[PDB]
Amino acid sequence: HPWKLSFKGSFGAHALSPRTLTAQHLNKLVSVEGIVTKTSLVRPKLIRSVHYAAKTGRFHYRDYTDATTTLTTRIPTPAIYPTEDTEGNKLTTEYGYSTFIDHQRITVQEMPEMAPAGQLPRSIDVIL
Amino acid sequence: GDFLGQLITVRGIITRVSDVKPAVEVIAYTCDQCGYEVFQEVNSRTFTPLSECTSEECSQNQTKGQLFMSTRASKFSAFQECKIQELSQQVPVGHIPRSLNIHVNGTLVRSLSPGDIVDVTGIFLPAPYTGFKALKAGLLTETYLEAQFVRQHK
Amino acid sequence: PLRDLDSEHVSKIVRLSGIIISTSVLSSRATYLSIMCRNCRHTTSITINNFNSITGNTVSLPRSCLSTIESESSMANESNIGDESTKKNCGPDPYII
Amino acid sequence: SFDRPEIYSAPVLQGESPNDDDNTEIIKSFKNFILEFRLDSQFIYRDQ
Repeated sequence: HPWKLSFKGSFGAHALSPRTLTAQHLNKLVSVEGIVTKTSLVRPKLIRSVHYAAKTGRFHYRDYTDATTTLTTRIPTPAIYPTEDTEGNKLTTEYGYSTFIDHQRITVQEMPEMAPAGQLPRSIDVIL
Repeated sequence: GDFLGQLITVRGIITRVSDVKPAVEVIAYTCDQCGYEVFQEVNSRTFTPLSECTSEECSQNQTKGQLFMSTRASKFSAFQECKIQELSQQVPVGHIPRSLNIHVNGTLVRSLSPGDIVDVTGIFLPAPYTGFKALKAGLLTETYLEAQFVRQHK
Repeated sequence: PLRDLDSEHVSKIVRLSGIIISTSVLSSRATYLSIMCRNCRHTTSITINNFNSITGNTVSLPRSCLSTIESESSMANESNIGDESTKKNCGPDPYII
Repeated sequence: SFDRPEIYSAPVLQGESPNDDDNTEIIKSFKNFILEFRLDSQFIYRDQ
């Protein structure tokens, strides 16, 4: 089980609007406010597969990872969506036991009540 | 996104129901020299035709034959897709109705008239796609809803 | 007789008769070997049958990770998204017996 | 995220069969040679 945190603040003079964000503030912990546009659609992401075998009758198993995982880095190893184990047997997949976890990204513009007189806005984007 | 695979039930108003056109399931070739009938199953959206032979007689010989298809020996199935919009009575205070696709196969076709109130019950599968190439993180899946049995109000 | 063997007799059935001087040590060829890509994590199998083509060899391990020749969509999807904008490669000769 | 398709066959119709004495239907003579031989007065290969 994950048991994540929050960090409600009170932040340390990192109260900055996304006009003044980049780039020597990079890879730190930053608090940003603004308007939300242009929120995309909700799509489910795959993590763990489960396969039924025929005819020996054993389930199987596989994991998957990405770059938007926990915040460190890791030497990446891709992994084919499996089929035909050793020895050669058809692997009919399944659903219902294979997990799925949702995913959504929104972008943030700076505030119009806080903006300069007339200039183009500049914006960043957030993964949830 | 934790119901993928179960057998659920929705309700809403059908909008934009399309036409009925045949979609292929297995494709039947003839070999003309060996005399076999080499089948092929198609699961995906797009397929590709094939070449010389894959039998047990036009294989292990020097002179492979050449095969070409035929349409009175394949297996077809009707196919029609539509969309469910939210009922607009079961919404929170400040929101907008969403949507969710439906494929329909087989005998159940021609029972989805536009502008109704319906209770579709079906199972809920994935089907692979993501949008722009620069937005993918792997292995985003983009769901739909298979249909099983359709019960109308009114 | 062993004295007269022209090059006209190349690859025919020819019998003879002599005296055997000395044998050698029992070796080990392979007939069924099952492989794995060390990057892609793929599996295959290879059977070979006729195994006296001494400095040929009879077969080698293939020299590409062999998954890009696939008739499926999502297998081409994960083999496409091994990296972020360029395609992946097990290559060069990646396999392991 | 489906699984792979399959290819198979079934013999239905004959058939361009002169037959030209090629890679197959030589093997018909050896299935006729091991089984369907008997020298006088006893078949020898099947028992071996």
